[PDB]
Amino acid sequence: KAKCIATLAPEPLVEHKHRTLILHLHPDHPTLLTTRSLGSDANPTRQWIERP
Amino acid sequence: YEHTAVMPNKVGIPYKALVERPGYAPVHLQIQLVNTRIIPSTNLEYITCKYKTKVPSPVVKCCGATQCTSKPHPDYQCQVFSGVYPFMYGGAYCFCDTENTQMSEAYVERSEECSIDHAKAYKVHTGTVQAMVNITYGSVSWRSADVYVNGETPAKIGDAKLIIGPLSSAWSPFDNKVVVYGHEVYNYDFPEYGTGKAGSFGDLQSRTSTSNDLYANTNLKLQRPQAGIVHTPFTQVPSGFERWKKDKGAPLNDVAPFGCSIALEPLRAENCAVGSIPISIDIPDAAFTRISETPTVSDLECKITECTYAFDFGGIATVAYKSSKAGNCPIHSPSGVAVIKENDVTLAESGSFTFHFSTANIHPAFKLQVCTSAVTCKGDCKPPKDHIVDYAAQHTESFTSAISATAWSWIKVLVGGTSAFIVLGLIATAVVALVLFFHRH
Ligand SMILES: *[C@@H]1O[C@H](CO)[C@@H](O)[C@H](O)[C@H]1NC(C)=O
Repeated sequence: KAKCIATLAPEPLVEHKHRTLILHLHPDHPTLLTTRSLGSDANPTRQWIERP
Repeated sequence: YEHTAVMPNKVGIPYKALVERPGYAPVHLQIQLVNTRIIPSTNLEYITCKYKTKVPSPVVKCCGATQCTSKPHPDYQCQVFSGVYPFMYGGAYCFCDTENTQMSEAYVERSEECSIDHAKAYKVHTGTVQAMVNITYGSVSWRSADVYVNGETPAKIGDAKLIIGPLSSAWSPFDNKVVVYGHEVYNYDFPEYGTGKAGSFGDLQSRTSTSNDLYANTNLKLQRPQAGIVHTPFTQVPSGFERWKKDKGAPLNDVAPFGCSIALEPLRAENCAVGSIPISIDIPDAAFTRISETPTVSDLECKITECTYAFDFGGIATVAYKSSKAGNCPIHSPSGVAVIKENDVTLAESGSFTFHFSTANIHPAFKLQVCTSAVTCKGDCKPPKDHIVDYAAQHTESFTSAISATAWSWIKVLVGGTSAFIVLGLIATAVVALVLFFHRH
Protein backbone atom coordinates (compact mmCIF):
# COMPACT_ATOMS: atom_id res chain seq x y z
CA LYS A 1 0.00 0.00 0.00
CA ALA A 2 1.30 3.42 -1.04
CA LYS A 3 0.12 7.00 -1.54
CA CYS A 4 -0.39 8.02 -5.18
CA ILE A 5 -1.11 11.50 -6.53
CA ALA A 6 -4.43 11.49 -8.41
CA THR A 7 -5.50 14.27 -10.77
CA LEU A 8 -7.83 17.03 -9.56
CA ALA A 9 -10.40 18.11 -12.15
CA PRO A 10 -11.07 21.83 -12.73
CA GLU A 11 -13.53 23.52 -10.41
CA PRO A 12 -17.05 23.48 -11.95
CA LEU A 13 -19.01 26.62 -12.72
CA VAL A 14 -22.17 26.58 -10.59
CA GLU A 15 -25.35 28.46 -11.52
CA HIS A 16 -28.41 28.52 -9.26
CA LYS A 17 -32.08 28.45 -10.24
CA HIS A 18 -35.26 27.81 -8.28
CA ARG A 19 -34.83 24.31 -6.83
CA THR A 20 -32.23 23.60 -9.53
CA LEU A 21 -28.44 23.30 -9.54
CA ILE A 22 -26.76 23.85 -12.92
CA LEU A 23 -23.17 22.62 -13.21
CA HIS A 24 -20.88 23.38 -16.15
CA LEU A 25 -18.24 20.64 -16.17
CA HIS A 26 -15.01 21.05 -18.15
CA PRO A 27 -12.92 17.95 -17.37
CA ASP A 28 -9.40 17.22 -18.57
CA HIS A 29 -9.81 13.43 -18.39
CA PRO A 30 -12.87 11.18 -18.00
CA THR A 31 -14.16 12.37 -14.63
CA LEU A 32 -16.88 10.62 -12.63
CA LEU A 33 -19.79 12.78 -11.45
CA THR A 34 -22.11 11.34 -8.80
CA THR A 35 -25.01 12.92 -6.94
CA ARG A 36 -27.63 11.83 -4.43
CA SER A 37 -30.55 13.37 -2.61
CA LEU A 38 -30.27 13.72 1.17
CA GLY A 39 -33.89 12.63 1.67
CA SER A 40 -35.55 9.27 2.18
CA ASP A 41 -34.94 8.50 -1.52
CA ALA A 42 -31.30 8.92 -2.51
CA ASN A 43 -32.21 8.89 -6.24
CA PRO A 44 -28.49 8.43 -7.03
CA THR A 45 -26.91 9.54 -10.30
CA ARG A 46 -23.62 8.21 -11.70
CA GLN A 47 -22.07 9.23 -15.02
CA TRP A 48 -18.60 9.69 -16.48
CA ILE A 49 -18.02 13.15 -18.00
CA GLU A 50 -15.50 12.94 -20.84
CA ARG A 51 -16.10 16.30 -22.56
CA PRO A 52 -17.52 19.68 -21.52
CA TYR B 1 -32.94 18.18 38.06
CA GLU B 2 -33.89 15.81 35.23
CA HIS B 3 -34.98 17.48 31.98
CA THR B 4 -36.64 15.15 29.45
CA ALA B 5 -37.46 16.04 25.86
CA VAL B 6 -37.25 14.79 22.27
CA MET B 7 -34.72 16.21 19.82
CA PRO B 8 -34.55 15.57 16.06
CA ASN B 9 -31.85 13.26 14.71
CA LYS B 10 -29.95 16.10 13.06
CA VAL B 11 -26.18 16.70 13.08
CA GLY B 12 -24.90 20.27 13.32
CA ILE B 13 -28.31 21.68 14.31
CA PRO B 14 -28.30 22.38 18.08
CA TYR B 15 -31.28 21.56 20.27
CA LYS B 16 -32.16 24.41 22.64
CA ALA B 17 -34.47 24.33 25.65
CA LEU B 18 -35.05 26.01 29.01
CA VAL B 19 -34.73 23.79 32.07
CA GLU B 20 -37.46 25.14 34.36
CA ARG B 21 -36.98 23.90 37.92
CA PRO B 22 -39.80 25.07 40.24
CA GLY B 23 -38.50 27.82 42.50
CA TYR B 24 -35.38 28.51 40.42
CA ALA B 25 -34.72 30.74 37.43
CA PRO B 26 -34.71 28.92 34.07
CA VAL B 27 -31.38 27.41 33.05
CA HIS B 28 -30.73 27.46 29.31
CA LEU B 29 -29.72 24.06 27.94
CA GLN B 30 -28.25 23.44 24.49
CA ILE B 31 -27.57 19.92 23.17
CA GLN B 32 -25.87 19.44 19.80
CA LEU B 33 -24.91 16.16 18.17
CA VAL B 34 -21.42 16.17 16.71
CA ASN B 35 -21.93 12.86 14.90
CA THR B 36 -24.25 9.85 14.93
CA ARG B 37 -22.84 6.42 14.09
CA ILE B 38 -24.83 3.27 13.35
CA ILE B 39 -22.33 0.49 14.03
CA PRO B 40 -23.73 -2.89 12.91
CA SER B 41 -22.31 -6.24 13.97
CA THR B 42 -20.46 -7.98 11.13
CA ASN B 43 -19.11 -11.50 10.63
CA LEU B 44 -16.48 -12.03 7.94
CA GLU B 45 -17.75 -14.76 5.63
CA TYR B 46 -14.78 -15.04 3.25
CA ILE B 47 -12.14 -12.99 1.42
CA THR B 48 -12.08 -12.70 -2.38
CA CYS B 49 -9.10 -11.61 -4.46
CA LYS B 50 -7.31 -12.12 -7.77
CA TYR B 51 -6.04 -15.69 -8.17
CA LYS B 52 -2.56 -16.84 -9.22
CA THR B 53 -2.05 -19.95 -11.37
CA LYS B 54 0.93 -22.00 -10.14
CA VAL B 55 2.39 -24.36 -12.75
CA PRO B 56 5.17 -26.73 -11.56
CA SER B 57 7.81 -28.06 -13.93
CA PRO B 58 6.30 -30.69 -16.28
CA VAL B 59 7.47 -34.30 -15.98
CA VAL B 60 8.84 -35.31 -19.40
CA LYS B 61 9.00 -39.12 -19.58
CA CYS B 62 11.18 -40.22 -22.51
CA CYS B 63 10.60 -43.69 -23.98
CA GLY B 64 7.83 -44.44 -21.51
CA ALA B 65 4.70 -43.15 -19.83
CA THR B 66 3.57 -41.62 -16.54
CA GLN B 67 0.22 -41.34 -14.75
CA CYS B 68 -1.50 -38.39 -13.07
CA THR B 69 -2.58 -38.58 -9.43
CA SER B 70 -5.00 -36.43 -7.46
CA LYS B 71 -3.59 -33.86 -5.04
CA PRO B 72 -5.25 -31.56 -2.44
CA HIS B 73 -4.70 -28.38 -4.46
CA PRO B 74 -7.35 -25.80 -5.45
CA ASP B 75 -8.65 -26.44 -8.97
CA TYR B 76 -5.81 -28.91 -9.47
CA GLN B 77 -5.35 -30.09 -13.07
CA CYS B 78 -3.15 -32.94 -14.28
CA GLN B 79 -2.97 -34.43 -17.76
CA VAL B 80 -0.45 -36.68 -19.53
CA PHE B 81 0.26 -35.71 -23.15
CA SER B 82 1.68 -38.68 -25.08
CA GLY B 83 3.59 -38.51 -28.34
CA VAL B 84 5.66 -35.43 -27.48
CA TYR B 85 9.19 -34.91 -28.83
CA PRO B 86 10.45 -31.83 -26.99
CA PHE B 87 13.62 -29.96 -27.89
CA MET B 88 15.87 -27.98 -25.54
CA TYR B 89 18.78 -25.64 -26.14
CA GLY B 90 20.96 -28.76 -26.32
CA GLY B 91 18.87 -30.56 -28.94
CA ALA B 92 16.23 -33.27 -28.83
CA TYR B 93 15.41 -34.06 -25.21
CA CYS B 94 13.97 -37.55 -25.73
CA PHE B 95 15.26 -40.43 -27.85
CA CYS B 96 12.01 -42.15 -28.86
CA ASP B 97 9.99 -40.44 -31.58
CA THR B 98 6.51 -40.96 -30.06
CA GLU B 99 6.90 -43.18 -26.97
CA ASN B 100 7.27 -40.13 -24.69
CA THR B 101 4.88 -38.35 -22.34
CA GLN B 102 4.77 -34.88 -20.78
CA MET B 103 2.74 -34.59 -17.57
CA SER B 104 1.42 -31.05 -17.06
CA GLU B 105 0.29 -29.86 -13.62
CA ALA B 106 -1.35 -26.60 -12.56
CA TYR B 107 -3.23 -25.26 -9.54
CA VAL B 108 -4.68 -21.96 -8.29
CA GLU B 109 -3.14 -19.88 -5.47
CA ARG B 110 -3.78 -16.50 -3.89
CA SER B 111 -1.68 -13.83 -5.60
CA GLU B 112 0.73 -11.61 -3.66
CA GLU B 113 -1.72 -8.71 -4.09
CA CYS B 114 -4.34 -10.66 -2.12
CA SER B 115 -2.68 -9.45 1.10
CA ILE B 116 -3.61 -5.85 0.19
CA ASP B 117 -5.95 -5.93 -2.84
CA HIS B 118 -8.90 -8.08 -1.75
CA ALA B 119 -12.60 -7.72 -0.94
CA LYS B 120 -14.10 -8.81 2.39
CA ALA B 121 -17.58 -10.36 2.31
CA TYR B 122 -19.46 -9.70 5.56
CA LYS B 123 -22.73 -10.76 7.13
CA VAL B 124 -24.35 -7.72 8.76
CA HIS B 125 -26.62 -7.93 11.81
CA THR B 126 -28.15 -5.27 14.02
CA GLY B 127 -25.42 -3.84 16.23
CA THR B 128 -25.21 -0.65 18.28
CA VAL B 129 -25.74 3.08 17.77
CA GLN B 130 -23.34 5.64 19.22
CA ALA B 131 -23.10 9.42 19.05
CA MET B 132 -20.83 12.28 20.06
CA VAL B 133 -22.89 14.84 21.98
CA ASN B 134 -21.88 18.46 22.60
CA ILE B 135 -23.66 20.02 25.58
CA THR B 136 -23.58 23.43 27.24
CA TYR B 137 -25.87 24.73 29.97
CA GLY B 138 -26.09 27.88 32.05
CA SER B 139 -22.59 29.33 32.43
CA VAL B 140 -20.87 25.98 31.77
CA SER B 141 -18.83 25.92 28.57
CA TRP B 142 -19.33 23.29 25.88
CA ARG B 143 -18.46 19.75 26.97
CA SER B 144 -18.72 16.57 24.92
CA ALA B 145 -18.39 12.81 25.28
CA ASP B 146 -19.18 9.64 23.37
CA VAL B 147 -22.56 8.19 24.34
CA TYR B 148 -24.59 5.11 23.45
CA VAL B 149 -27.94 5.84 21.77
CA ASN B 150 -29.83 3.08 23.58
CA GLY B 151 -31.83 4.92 26.27
CA GLU B 152 -30.16 2.94 29.07
CA THR B 153 -26.44 3.70 29.39
CA PRO B 154 -25.96 7.09 31.11
CA ALA B 155 -23.08 9.40 30.24
CA LYS B 156 -21.34 11.98 32.42
CA ILE B 157 -20.81 15.19 30.43
CA GLY B 158 -19.50 18.12 32.47
CA ASP B 159 -21.02 16.94 35.78
CA ALA B 160 -24.32 16.38 33.92
CA LYS B 161 -25.69 12.86 33.47
CA LEU B 162 -27.06 12.38 29.94
CA ILE B 163 -29.24 9.47 28.79
CA ILE B 164 -29.91 9.45 25.04
CA GLY B 165 -32.98 7.47 24.02
CA PRO B 166 -32.97 5.00 21.14
CA LEU B 167 -33.56 6.31 17.65
CA SER B 168 -37.24 6.37 16.76
CA SER B 169 -36.34 4.69 13.44
CA ALA B 170 -34.52 1.35 13.30
CA TRP B 171 -33.49 2.03 9.69
CA SER B 172 -29.95 1.02 8.69
CA PRO B 173 -28.32 1.44 5.25
CA PHE B 174 -26.63 -1.99 5.29
CA ASP B 175 -28.37 -5.10 4.00
CA ASN B 176 -27.82 -8.55 5.50
CA LYS B 177 -24.84 -8.98 3.13
CA VAL B 178 -22.21 -6.37 2.25
CA VAL B 179 -18.86 -6.39 0.45
CA VAL B 180 -16.10 -4.10 1.71
CA TYR B 181 -13.37 -3.21 -0.80
CA GLY B 182 -10.85 -0.53 0.04
CA HIS B 183 -12.79 2.34 1.61
CA GLU B 184 -16.02 1.48 -0.25
CA VAL B 185 -18.95 -0.66 0.93
CA TYR B 186 -21.25 -2.43 -1.53
CA ASN B 187 -24.63 -4.01 -0.81
CA TYR B 188 -23.96 -7.25 -2.67
CA ASP B 189 -25.65 -10.63 -2.18
CA PHE B 190 -22.36 -12.44 -2.64
CA PRO B 191 -22.45 -16.21 -3.28
CA GLU B 192 -22.17 -18.58 -0.34
CA TYR B 193 -18.72 -20.00 0.31
CA GLY B 194 -17.99 -22.87 -2.08
CA THR B 195 -20.67 -21.65 -4.52
CA GLY B 196 -18.80 -18.92 -6.41
CA LYS B 197 -18.89 -19.38 -10.18
CA ALA B 198 -15.96 -19.17 -12.58
CA GLY B 199 -15.32 -15.65 -13.81
CA SER B 200 -17.67 -14.27 -11.15
CA PHE B 201 -17.06 -12.36 -7.93
CA GLY B 202 -16.75 -15.52 -5.83
CA ASP B 203 -14.56 -17.49 -8.25
CA LEU B 204 -11.86 -17.34 -5.53
CA GLN B 205 -13.03 -17.63 -1.92
CA SER B 206 -10.94 -17.92 1.25
CA ARG B 207 -12.24 -17.83 4.82
CA THR B 208 -9.36 -15.49 5.73
CA SER B 209 -6.43 -13.87 3.95
CA THR B 210 -4.02 -16.25 5.75
CA SER B 211 -5.98 -19.52 5.55
CA ASN B 212 -4.49 -22.74 4.19
CA ASP B 213 -7.73 -23.94 2.54
CA LEU B 214 -8.57 -22.04 -0.65
CA TYR B 215 -11.68 -22.45 -2.80
CA ALA B 216 -11.01 -21.89 -6.51
CA ASN B 217 -13.54 -22.39 -9.32
CA THR B 218 -12.00 -21.50 -12.68
CA ASN B 219 -12.16 -23.47 -15.93
CA LEU B 220 -8.44 -24.18 -15.61
CA LYS B 221 -7.74 -26.61 -18.46
CA LEU B 222 -4.34 -27.90 -19.55
CA GLN B 223 -3.67 -27.65 -23.29
CA ARG B 224 -1.30 -29.86 -25.26
CA PRO B 225 2.24 -28.39 -25.41
CA GLN B 226 3.25 -27.12 -28.84
CA ALA B 227 5.25 -29.53 -30.98
CA GLY B 228 8.84 -29.74 -29.75
CA ILE B 229 8.47 -27.18 -26.94
CA VAL B 230 8.77 -27.90 -23.21
CA HIS B 231 6.07 -25.71 -21.68
CA THR B 232 2.77 -26.06 -19.80
CA PRO B 233 0.07 -24.18 -21.72
CA PHE B 234 -3.32 -23.70 -20.10
CA THR B 235 -6.58 -21.81 -20.56
CA GLN B 236 -8.57 -20.28 -17.72
CA VAL B 237 -11.54 -17.97 -17.23
CA PRO B 238 -10.28 -14.41 -16.53
CA SER B 239 -10.36 -13.40 -12.87
CA GLY B 240 -13.88 -12.56 -11.73
CA PHE B 241 -12.42 -10.21 -9.12
CA GLU B 242 -10.74 -8.10 -11.81
CA ARG B 243 -14.04 -8.25 -13.72
CA TRP B 244 -15.96 -7.22 -10.58
CA LYS B 245 -13.60 -4.30 -9.92
CA LYS B 246 -14.60 -3.07 -13.39
CA ASP B 247 -18.36 -3.58 -12.86
CA LYS B 248 -18.60 -2.79 -9.13
CA GLY B 249 -21.10 -0.01 -9.80
CA ALA B 250 -22.06 2.69 -7.33
CA PRO B 251 -20.88 2.05 -3.75
CA LEU B 252 -23.10 2.38 -0.72
CA ASN B 253 -21.07 5.50 0.12
CA ASP B 254 -22.72 7.19 -2.89
CA VAL B 255 -26.27 5.77 -2.67
CA ALA B 256 -27.01 5.56 1.07
CA PRO B 257 -30.19 7.59 1.80
CA PHE B 258 -30.49 10.34 4.42
CA GLY B 259 -26.95 11.53 3.72
CA CYS B 260 -25.28 8.68 5.59
CA SER B 261 -21.47 8.69 5.56
CA ILE B 262 -19.95 5.21 5.49
CA ALA B 263 -16.79 4.46 7.48
CA LEU B 264 -14.93 1.16 7.80
CA GLU B 265 -13.02 1.20 11.13
CA PRO B 266 -15.41 -0.02 12.48
CA LEU B 267 -17.90 -0.45 9.61
CA ARG B 268 -20.58 2.15 10.27
CA ALA B 269 -23.02 4.64 8.75
CA GLU B 270 -22.53 8.16 10.11
CA ASN B 271 -24.88 11.14 10.38
CA CYS B 272 -28.03 9.41 9.11
CA ALA B 273 -30.84 11.96 9.60
CA VAL B 274 -33.53 9.40 10.47
CA GLY B 275 -36.30 9.95 13.03
CA SER B 276 -35.84 11.71 16.36
CA ILE B 277 -33.92 10.99 19.55
CA PRO B 278 -35.49 11.05 23.04
CA ILE B 279 -33.17 12.59 25.62
CA SER B 280 -32.93 12.91 29.40
CA ILE B 281 -30.32 15.08 31.14
CA ASP B 282 -29.92 15.55 34.90
CA ILE B 283 -28.61 19.10 35.40
CA PRO B 284 -26.57 19.70 38.59
CA ASP B 285 -28.51 21.38 41.38
CA ALA B 286 -25.70 23.96 41.66
CA ALA B 287 -26.56 25.34 38.20
CA PHE B 288 -29.90 26.76 39.42
CA THR B 289 -30.43 30.15 41.08
CA ARG B 290 -33.55 31.03 43.05
CA ILE B 291 -36.21 33.19 41.40
CA SER B 292 -35.80 36.01 43.93
CA GLU B 293 -32.06 36.14 43.17
CA THR B 294 -32.48 36.80 39.42
CA PRO B 295 -33.56 39.91 37.49
CA THR B 296 -37.27 40.61 37.03
CA VAL B 297 -38.20 41.62 33.47
CA SER B 298 -41.46 43.42 32.66
CA ASP B 299 -43.08 45.72 30.10
CA LEU B 300 -41.73 43.61 27.23
CA GLU B 301 -42.52 44.79 23.70
CA CYS B 302 -41.17 42.87 20.70
CA LYS B 303 -40.84 44.55 17.29
CA ILE B 304 -39.70 42.65 14.20
CA THR B 305 -37.44 45.08 12.34
CA GLU B 306 -36.48 42.78 9.45
CA CYS B 307 -37.39 39.26 8.41
CA THR B 308 -36.87 36.83 5.55
CA TYR B 309 -37.74 33.15 5.74
CA ALA B 310 -34.23 32.14 4.67
CA PHE B 311 -32.44 29.03 5.89
CA ASP B 312 -29.99 31.22 7.82
CA PHE B 313 -30.89 33.55 10.72
CA GLY B 314 -32.65 35.93 8.36
CA GLY B 315 -34.86 37.48 11.04
CA ILE B 316 -33.93 40.42 13.26
CA ALA B 317 -36.05 41.68 16.15
CA THR B 318 -35.76 44.39 18.80
CA VAL B 319 -37.30 43.94 22.26
CA ALA B 320 -37.87 46.89 24.58
CA TYR B 321 -37.91 46.09 28.28
CA LYS B 322 -37.89 47.38 31.84
CA SER B 323 -36.14 45.48 34.61
CA SER B 324 -34.17 45.61 37.86
CA LYS B 325 -30.92 44.11 39.15
CA ALA B 326 -29.26 44.50 35.75
CA GLY B 327 -27.75 41.21 34.65
CA ASN B 328 -27.80 38.27 32.28
CA CYS B 329 -31.17 36.69 31.41
CA PRO B 330 -31.78 33.69 29.10
CA ILE B 331 -33.77 34.06 25.88
CA HIS B 332 -35.78 31.22 24.35
CA SER B 333 -38.66 30.66 21.95
CA PRO B 334 -40.54 27.51 23.07
CA SER B 335 -42.51 27.10 19.84
CA GLY B 336 -41.09 25.86 16.54
CA VAL B 337 -42.21 29.01 14.73
CA ALA B 338 -38.80 30.67 15.19
CA VAL B 339 -35.32 29.53 16.23
CA ILE B 340 -33.43 32.16 18.24
CA LYS B 341 -29.74 32.65 17.50
CA GLU B 342 -28.79 34.20 20.84
CA ASN B 343 -29.01 32.13 24.02
CA ASP B 344 -28.95 34.97 26.56
CA VAL B 345 -28.80 38.75 26.79
CA THR B 346 -27.60 41.37 29.26
CA LEU B 347 -30.44 43.49 30.65
CA ALA B 348 -30.06 46.92 32.23
CA GLU B 349 -32.64 48.62 34.45
CA SER B 350 -34.27 49.81 31.22
CA GLY B 351 -33.63 49.90 27.50
CA SER B 352 -33.97 47.45 24.63
CA PHE B 353 -32.12 44.44 23.23
CA THR B 354 -32.00 42.74 19.84
CA PHE B 355 -31.92 39.09 18.81
CA HIS B 356 -31.79 37.16 15.55
CA PHE B 357 -34.02 34.25 14.57
CA SER B 358 -34.73 31.87 11.70
CA THR B 359 -38.31 31.17 10.63
CA ALA B 360 -40.07 29.40 7.77
CA ASN B 361 -43.39 31.18 8.34
CA ILE B 362 -44.44 34.00 6.03
CA HIS B 363 -46.24 35.65 8.98
CA PRO B 364 -44.35 34.37 12.03
CA ALA B 365 -46.09 34.60 15.39
CA PHE B 366 -44.02 33.17 18.23
CA LYS B 367 -43.58 33.49 21.98
CA LEU B 368 -40.23 34.71 23.30
CA GLN B 369 -39.29 33.80 26.87
CA VAL B 370 -37.03 36.27 28.67
CA CYS B 371 -36.11 34.26 31.78
CA THR B 372 -39.04 34.78 34.18
CA SER B 373 -41.11 36.64 31.53
CA ALA B 374 -42.29 36.23 27.95
CA VAL B 375 -43.41 38.36 24.99
CA THR B 376 -45.19 37.67 21.69
CA CYS B 377 -43.34 38.62 18.49
CA LYS B 378 -45.27 39.15 15.24
CA GLY B 379 -44.33 40.43 11.80
CA ASP B 380 -44.08 39.77 8.08
CA CYS B 381 -41.18 37.98 6.37
CA LYS B 382 -39.94 38.49 2.80
CA PRO B 383 -38.92 35.65 0.46
CA PRO B 384 -35.22 34.74 0.43
CA LYS B 385 -33.16 35.95 -2.51
CA ASP B 386 -30.76 32.99 -2.78
CA HIS B 387 -32.09 30.05 -4.80
CA ILE B 388 -29.47 27.58 -3.49
CA VAL B 389 -27.53 27.63 -0.22
CA ASP B 390 -24.65 25.54 1.12
CA TYR B 391 -26.10 25.10 4.63
CA ALA B 392 -29.07 23.23 6.08
CA ALA B 393 -32.21 24.98 7.28
CA GLN B 394 -32.19 25.99 10.95
CA HIS B 395 -35.99 26.25 11.13
CA THR B 396 -38.75 23.70 10.47
CA GLU B 397 -41.50 24.21 7.89
CA SER B 398 -45.08 23.39 8.91
CA PHE B 399 -48.12 22.66 6.76
CA THR B 400 -49.54 26.17 7.31
CA SER B 401 -46.17 27.96 7.33
CA ALA B 402 -46.51 29.10 3.70
CA ILE B 403 -50.15 30.23 3.91
CA SER B 404 -50.25 34.03 3.83
CA ALA B 405 -52.91 36.23 5.42
CA THR B 406 -54.26 36.87 1.91
CA ALA B 407 -54.52 33.14 1.22
CA TRP B 408 -56.38 32.67 4.51
CA SER B 409 -58.74 35.51 3.57
CA TRP B 410 -59.59 33.84 0.25
CA ILE B 411 -60.10 30.52 2.04
CA LYS B 412 -62.43 32.20 4.55
CA VAL B 413 -64.39 33.88 1.75
CA LEU B 414 -64.56 30.60 -0.18
CA VAL B 415 -65.79 28.52 2.76
CA GLY B 416 -68.01 31.25 4.21
CA GLY B 417 -69.70 32.03 0.90
CA THR B 418 -69.99 28.39 -0.14
CA SER B 419 -71.53 27.43 3.21
CA ALA B 420 -73.93 30.40 3.19
CA PHE B 421 -75.24 29.32 -0.22
CA ILE B 422 -76.22 25.88 1.08
CA VAL B 423 -77.39 27.25 4.44
CA LEU B 424 -79.64 29.83 2.78
CA GLY B 425 -81.11 27.20 0.47
CA LEU B 426 -81.90 24.90 3.39
CA ILE B 427 -83.48 27.70 5.44
CA ALA B 428 -85.68 28.71 2.49
CA THR B 429 -86.75 25.08 2.12
CA ALA B 430 -87.60 24.85 5.82
CA VAL B 431 -89.57 28.12 5.77
CA VAL B 432 -91.69 27.05 2.79
CA ALA B 433 -92.24 23.63 4.37
CA LEU B 434 -93.68 25.30 7.48
CA VAL B 435 -95.89 27.63 5.44
CA LEU B 436 -97.33 24.65 3.56
CA PHE B 437 -98.05 22.96 6.89
CA PHE B 438 -99.88 26.04 8.17
CA HIS B 439 -101.86 26.16 4.91
CA ARG B 440 -103.29 22.70 5.57
CA HIS B 441 -103.86 23.51 9.26
C1 LIG C 1 -18.97 22.12 20.91
O1 LIG C 1 -19.48 23.35 20.42
C2 LIG C 1 -18.58 24.47 20.62
C3 LIG C 1 -19.26 25.68 20.02
O2 LIG C 1 -20.02 25.33 18.87
C4 LIG C 1 -17.20 24.19 20.01
O3 LIG C 1 -16.30 25.21 20.42
C5 LIG C 1 -16.67 22.83 20.45
O4 LIG C 1 -15.47 22.52 19.75
C6 LIG C 1 -17.72 21.77 20.15
N1 LIG C 1 -17.23 20.45 20.52
C7 LIG C 1 -16.69 19.60 19.65
C8 LIG C 1 -16.24 18.28 20.21
O5 LIG C 1 -16.57 19.88 18.46
